[PDB]
Amino acid sequence: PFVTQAARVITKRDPAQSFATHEYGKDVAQTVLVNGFGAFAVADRSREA
Amino acid sequence: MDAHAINERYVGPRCHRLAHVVLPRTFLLHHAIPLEPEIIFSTYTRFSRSPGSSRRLVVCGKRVLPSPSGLALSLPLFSHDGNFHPFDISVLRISCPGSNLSLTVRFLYLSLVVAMGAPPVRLSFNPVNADVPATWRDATNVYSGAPYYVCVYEREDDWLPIPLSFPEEPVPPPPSLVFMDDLFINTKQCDFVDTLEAACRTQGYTLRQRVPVAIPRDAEIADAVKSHFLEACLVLRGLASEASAWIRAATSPACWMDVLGLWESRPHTLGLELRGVNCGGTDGDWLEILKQPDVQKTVSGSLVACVIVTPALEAWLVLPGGFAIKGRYRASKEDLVFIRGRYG
Repeated sequence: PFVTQAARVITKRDPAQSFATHEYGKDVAQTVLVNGFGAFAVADRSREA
Repeated sequence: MDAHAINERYVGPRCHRLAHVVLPRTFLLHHAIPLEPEIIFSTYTRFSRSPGSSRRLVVCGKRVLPSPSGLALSLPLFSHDGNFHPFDISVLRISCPGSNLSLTVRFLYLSLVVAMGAPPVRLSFNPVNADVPATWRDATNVYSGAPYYVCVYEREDDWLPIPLSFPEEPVPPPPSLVFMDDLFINTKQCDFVDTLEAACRTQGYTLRQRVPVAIPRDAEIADAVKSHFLEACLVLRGLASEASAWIRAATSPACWMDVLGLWESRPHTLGLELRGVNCGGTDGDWLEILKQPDVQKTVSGSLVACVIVTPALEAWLVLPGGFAIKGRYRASKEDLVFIRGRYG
């Protein structure tokens, strides 16, 4: 794949929770890092690599 | 889907053709339309190459609960002398009766006209019905880039397409005739800033106090207030909006105020009315300005400049620190007929 892209997912809330002050407060979001991965701390001996 | 068939009996005859339009949520999230049943819609169209105004009409709109889903409306189309114009904006104005909410939604006819293209005596009884089927045809708004649906209901009709009368030479380019409003207001704003920069040259590139507000003693603060004037000149030039303060002052029959969001930390609120304050320029009248809750935070706080416009089209740029510069919007008599027709 190409360079890892960030696609943000904005969905409507569940109809139990559809009450808010402003209009964007009915929608709650999430970021999905596409084609990347999660990782621990890299060793300091190969930080240059 | 009831609001289409209601409008054909009450808005329907008062027009020439209707533009049945259903707005999806992707359009509603962009223009931020909070769907309550209290909403009163109002529609009017802005003509081109003619004296531009049509009358205002109230159109009923209902939420459609689920094949699309969203707000359902009906837009009026006006045919002066037997034909449509292609570059002719239909403006939808959305407002609540009680609260502070005014939204302008703008449509173009070529996105709509193309989208329509494929013994006791008897008393009649004709109720409103959703019996007529719908044909869903796609579209995109030119101004925002959010898709909206158009219904085509079944009824010298099939023989002819919908009449259009394209403009004639010499003609400005249609990227400049579509945005007739945003190139008119932008040149008025760019000529407003040039009065402010000319007012510094006559004073010797200075900023004089007008509002008595004490300043804490630091040299970096005196450099910071100068940075609020240059940032406000990047904003007033870049701003070209339909509902600015001086436009409400030109179509007023009272000082008209709009604060600004400097360095993009705030969204702009435009057209705030100063009720009961007469901007005469005397030192008695600035105290009535200081009783406003906005002007206290534009001066004591930071990152917000403020523009106060008189009904004589003379305007001051209030900076934090109490500094102010008198400027003037220049509107000719030919320009006021252009503004009071389309906007007011």
